[PDB]
Amino acid sequence: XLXRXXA
Amino acid sequence: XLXRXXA
Amino acid sequence: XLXRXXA
Amino acid sequence: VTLKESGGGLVQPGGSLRLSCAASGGISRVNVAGWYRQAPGQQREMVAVIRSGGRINYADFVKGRFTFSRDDAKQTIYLQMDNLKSEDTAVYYCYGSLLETGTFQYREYWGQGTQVTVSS
Amino acid sequence: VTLKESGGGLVQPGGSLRLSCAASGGISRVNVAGWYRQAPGQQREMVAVIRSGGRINYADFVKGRFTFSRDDAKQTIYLQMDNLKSEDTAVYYCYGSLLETGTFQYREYWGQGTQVTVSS
Amino acid sequence: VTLKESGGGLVQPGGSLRLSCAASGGISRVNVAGWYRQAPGQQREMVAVIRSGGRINYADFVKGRFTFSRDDAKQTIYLQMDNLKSEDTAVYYCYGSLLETGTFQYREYWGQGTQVTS
Repeated sequence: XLXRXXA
Repeated sequence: XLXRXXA
Repeated sequence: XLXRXXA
Repeated sequence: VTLKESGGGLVQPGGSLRLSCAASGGISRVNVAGWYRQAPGQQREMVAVIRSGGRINYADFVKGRFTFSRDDAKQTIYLQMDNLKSEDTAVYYCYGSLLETGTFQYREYWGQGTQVTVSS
Repeated sequence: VTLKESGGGLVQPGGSLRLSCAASGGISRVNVAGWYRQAPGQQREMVAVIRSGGRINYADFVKGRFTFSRDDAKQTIYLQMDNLKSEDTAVYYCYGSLLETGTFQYREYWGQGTQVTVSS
Repeated sequence: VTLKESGGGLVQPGGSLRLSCAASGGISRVNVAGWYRQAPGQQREMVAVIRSGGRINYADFVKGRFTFSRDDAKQTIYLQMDNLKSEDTAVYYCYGSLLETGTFQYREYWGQGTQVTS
């Protein structure tokens, strides 16, 4: 998790 | 203008 | 020829 | 815009054929126009395109045998295909990247294909 | 997975334009996304791509004038282009190197291009 | 000439994947063929290449783990990747420096990448 460009 | 493949 | 990773 | 193909067919090695493609509908600018082919079982490959510079680009296999030309008024492109070989047998597809006079996005268009058989 | 572009257009120098690109279809992960461009006669070149890293690389010629951003849920990337010059006239092409959902082979996708004209 | 990578996928340490990289098109000769690693936010780096010596040369990170091999009639290569680990996972790219049939200019090709996960 943050944003699929990346968690 | 010459010709659309380009004017 | 032998084997193209080498004639 | 629709694309319609003419030409194609069956010839012997050494022979010639001609393809043409006509567009219908409004076109401001052409980004790319030309032909692609696809042998059965095989991947599709560029044959001959013109880009917006005016530069015509021929695939390696052409070796000067095929001639591109265009008739802006008829909105028709042409491939003159001389000195054919059996390995040129394929379905040939008209292609365009066009700006529809409407917007600024380019739309790709394929023709439905044309059979070119080169045997005996 | 398809890629659709919007925006582009005609602006006078110093002016501003936004580009967007929306990915339809399922996307497990992203390796690179972003923008290339091609002026008539010239060769395609990178404008701004984000990589798997997270790092955003701009072309030498961008000089702080363009800004990359993106909406993971809307599967959209944006390029805000400011202080546009006439020399930035080109076709702009969205681009992705992406895993579709299940597959494990990255593939490349190209949008169909957007016109960006900067004149007077 | 065109490269399709195959194999790759998802496993946990002490796991195995097997990469095909298959080349369409005419080829007289191979200057180098191989695989590169790219870890998120790091330099891509060399893993396993065969030069035309025949002198395969591995990256340090390779032990007897990964096992290069080829199928020349079918224009395909393979890397058996045994005992995979998380600290190695990355994007894996096939690589060709090749001579097509009718030319003497070599040309570099890369595959689109292959996700290797752990």
